[PDB]
Amino acid sequence: IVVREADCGTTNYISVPLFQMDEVTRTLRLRKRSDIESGLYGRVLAREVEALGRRLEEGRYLSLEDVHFLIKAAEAGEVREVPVRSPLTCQTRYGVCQKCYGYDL
Amino acid sequence: FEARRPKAKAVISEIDGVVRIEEGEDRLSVFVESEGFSKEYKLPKDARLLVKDGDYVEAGQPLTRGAIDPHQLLEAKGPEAVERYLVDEIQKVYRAQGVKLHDKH
Ligand SMILES: [Zn+2]
Repeated sequence: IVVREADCGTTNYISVPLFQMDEVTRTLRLRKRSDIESGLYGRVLAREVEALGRRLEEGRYLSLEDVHFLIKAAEAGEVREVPVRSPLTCQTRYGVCQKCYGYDL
Repeated sequence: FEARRPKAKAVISEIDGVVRIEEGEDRLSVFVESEGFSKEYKLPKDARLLVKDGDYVEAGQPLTRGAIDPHQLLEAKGPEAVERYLVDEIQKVYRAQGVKLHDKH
């Protein structure tokens, strides 16, 4: 698995949750702000996101600031999932592409 | 990572449907019933479950408490559901040990 392309030309994505569900624990609490970072830092949004009087364009590399902003919009009640380009949905054979993969951490 | 069958394994539903618990004592069964199927999951009475009488379970959702067989999840809900389950269950262990690595890897 090597980064072989700049873009594989896929519209697919994954939805990284921003909330957890525990049985016996009614309703869904926020995921730990670190776990969300591990699920969102550097990743590319696959669909545009609008929340808290602000818009995140599609194809934007999510900096940690954007992750903090997306967590604020979450606890405001405005976002519950984030569309993200991930290697699970990458169409690059024998590797990934530059956008399905995120930051060089 | 070896996709092995857990010992204390949860039972999952293979179909969408509503839950109907029927217990004449010494034996227990969970029925997932739909317009097209009525399937009975007879469970060891000691095993504890996750579904109320009348819940709506989707395919692949666990009925009991244990770990999910990734091959049973493969057949019931498809490959991308196995991918997300493995990542989350792997990332559980490293998070319980204070290790922070990104989900990409
Ligand atoms: Zn790709």
